[PDB]
Amino acid sequence: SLSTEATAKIVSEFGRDANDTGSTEVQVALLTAQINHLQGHFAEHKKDHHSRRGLLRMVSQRRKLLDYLKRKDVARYTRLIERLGLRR
Amino acid sequence: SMQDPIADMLTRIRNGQAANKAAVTMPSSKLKVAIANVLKEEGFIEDFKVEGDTKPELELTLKYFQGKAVVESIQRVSRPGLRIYKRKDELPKVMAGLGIAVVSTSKGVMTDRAARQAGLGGEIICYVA
Amino acid sequence: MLKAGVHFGHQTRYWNPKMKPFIFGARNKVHIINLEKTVPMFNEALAELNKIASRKGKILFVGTKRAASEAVKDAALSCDQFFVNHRWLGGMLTNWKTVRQSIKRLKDLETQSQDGTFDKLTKKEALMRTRELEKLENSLGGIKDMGGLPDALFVIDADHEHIAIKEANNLGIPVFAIVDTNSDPDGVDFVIPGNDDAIRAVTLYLGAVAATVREGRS
RNA sequence: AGGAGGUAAAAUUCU
RNA sequence: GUAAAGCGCACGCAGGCGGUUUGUUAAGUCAGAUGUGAAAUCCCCGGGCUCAACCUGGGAACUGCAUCUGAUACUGGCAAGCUUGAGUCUCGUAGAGGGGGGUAGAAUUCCAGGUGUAGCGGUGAAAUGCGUAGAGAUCUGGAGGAAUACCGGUGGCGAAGGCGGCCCCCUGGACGAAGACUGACGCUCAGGUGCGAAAGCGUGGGGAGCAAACAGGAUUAGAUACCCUGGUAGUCCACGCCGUAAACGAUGUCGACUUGGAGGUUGUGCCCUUGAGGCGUGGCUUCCGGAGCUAACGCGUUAAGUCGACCGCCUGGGGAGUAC
Ligand SMILES: [Mg+2]
Ligand SMILES: [Mg+2]
Ligand SMILES: [Mg+2]
Ligand SMILES: [Mg+2]
Ligand SMILES: [Mg+2]
Ligand SMILES: [Mg+2]
Ligand SMILES: [Mg+2]
Ligand SMILES: [Mg+2]
Ligand SMILES: [Mg+2]
Ligand SMILES: [Mg+2]
Ligand SMILES: [Mg+2]
Ligand SMILES: [Mg+2]
Ligand SMILES: [Mg+2]
Ligand SMILES: [Mg+2]
Ligand SMILES: [Mg+2]
Ligand SMILES: [Mg+2]
Ligand SMILES: [Mg+2]
Ligand SMILES: [Mg+2]
Ligand SMILES: [Mg+2]
Ligand SMILES: [Mg+2]
Repeated sequence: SLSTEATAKIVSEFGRDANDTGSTEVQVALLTAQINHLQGHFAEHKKDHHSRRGLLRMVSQRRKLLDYLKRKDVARYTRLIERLGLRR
Repeated sequence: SMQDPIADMLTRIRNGQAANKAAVTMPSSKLKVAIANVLKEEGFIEDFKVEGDTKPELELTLKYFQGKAVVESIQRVSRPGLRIYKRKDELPKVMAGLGIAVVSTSKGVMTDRAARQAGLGGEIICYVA
Repeated sequence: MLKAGVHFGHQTRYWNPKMKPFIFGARNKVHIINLEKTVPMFNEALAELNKIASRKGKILFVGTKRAASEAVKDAALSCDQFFVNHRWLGGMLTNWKTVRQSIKRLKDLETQSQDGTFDKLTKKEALMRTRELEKLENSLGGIKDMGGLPDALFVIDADHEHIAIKEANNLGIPVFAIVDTNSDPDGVDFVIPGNDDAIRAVTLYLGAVAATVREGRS
């Protein structure tokens, strides 16, 4: 689950202060950040089915809570995906 | 789950009173209180406390007799996946009169005994006997 | 209000969970009991067996298990009633319609341990005849000469008298027993916690209920 | 007083 | 659960369902009012053909629809919140969780020799087979493949299938503790996606053991078997198929609620390390068992007890999980 140090960086700008660790902005950011790095892990290995199963949770959850906010505070999303990368 | 809390309420007290408990702690909602009040107003319990806070906690006491519970039946009728509403003329007589049927209405909650002598209807919530 | 000294509550991790409301025990694991629950369960139990001992009532001492066996064989022979001491015969009450007719085979050959023929015939009839007398007298002083429907009996250990308590409950007869920390109360309308097991402790209840009943109404 | 290892081979059918 | 019936497993769209407080609307819900709901028919009370069937007067009934006006508890919509369901951060815990590469040690087989001599092997008993080029036995040395004794255990881990020597790299999940942030972000899930023992298929590589097929020895009435000497596919690796098992606990997932006893195992908070503690509190887990449930067997806080959300499935044996 990446480094205990890491994510320290990403709570800023996304969050209003450090240890504001629960804004939906950050977890999404935490998830993507892992996922992205973590796609390297499945390049090599790749027949590591089990590890993948955990991945999709990250992806499922990410997407599930990326949909939550779509209902609350409009364009509190259109100010973060492009800020990050993903709307495919 | 926390999906049908009134039914969770009626369960608490059902295998509550079957288990011969003294009373039962419970989360509170502005509804649960209003149904408790009718179990008070009809003596299926002795009385209920809110034991509140910002995280309310309505407790409420037993009520036994000889050796048994006074609630010889307490089931949930209308419910989340199957809502039930009756008209005024057509509403239920639990044990054909003895024992009640608690029923919401444009005027608060209220009982079936009461439901008619008033003259209206609504969501029949549980049958109590 | 101790009255009874070295006594407390005995027996260990067996305990009927539905015997929580009367027991403030723990202690090395042998959980002791609320004693000001037992003595008001006397002053109600030891009490209301004179409302009946005045009604010309007929009790029945019940105590078996090789431990203070014939401790119950005592004033019991007097205490406006009698006892029963070695193994509970399946339904002496319950099936009084018979076994009642084995008092007969006793008191017949009892008044015959001394009266009429008590030696005349062979001395091989010698022991085998008294062997009958020997085998049931330590099994039914139980009746000797009785009279009624023995209403309310008194059992030492509640569930060791497994049978007795149930048989009584099927017949409507009262109850009156003690429960240490493992026997099922449930079927004893007059429940007196304490302890079933101790030669000392048992003779206290025995001595205390032997009193109070003896004063029927003179 | 525990464990261990070795002791029966094949042999159908009944309006 | 065993009678027919829980998808082998999980992830998730639609949909169903949803914590808790204020307002707000009046959709659902409830009350009234008006309209209408043809007549005949059924029903109630009458009338009339000699009675009856039948005809007939009047009523009730037509369980309903629409509109206007209200009521606003419950459901829904809109609004704003709340933190307890839920997730995020922090330091750690144990684990055969998964993937990659590495290496050890014991044995079987084989290759080369040394010594050594007529037997070895195998079975119920045999024989096939192996041995006079020397077997079996033994010693030394060297190949190669597969599997990890002891730990190991009603032990752990995984969603299920399933995972056991040792070593580092990558990675998943579970759980504990304090506090911090989030503020219902949920549960379930037809469709859809993916995972899925063994045998099996493709391409090649690999091949010590084992072993379908096949062969020879027995056995037997027969012996296409069970037993013995051999033995190929395969069992091993790589990459792509296949998608089924008594894939089982024959018991769908989530949450809440109800006496107990022995444990097993892994955390952690407090108190003379004052023990290999004293006192608690979490998660998982094995046996016994109350109430209750059950057709009975049995289940029994890890329910098959008490409830509620949502899904899947059964409707007599066959025909048949067959045909199209
Ligand atoms: Mg035969
Ligand atoms: Mg034949
Ligand atoms: Mg079946
Ligand atoms: Mg299943
Ligand atoms: Mg609701
Ligand atoms: Mg007429
Ligand atoms: Mg009409
Ligand atoms: Mg509302
Ligand atoms: Mg060698
Ligand atoms: Mg080697
Ligand atoms: Mg880890
Ligand atoms: Mg696959
Ligand atoms: Mg295979
Ligand atoms: Mg192949
Ligand atoms: Mg199938
Ligand atoms: Mg299995
Ligand atoms: Mg059991
Ligand atoms: Mg338990
Ligand atoms: Mg269940
Ligand atoms: Mg087919």
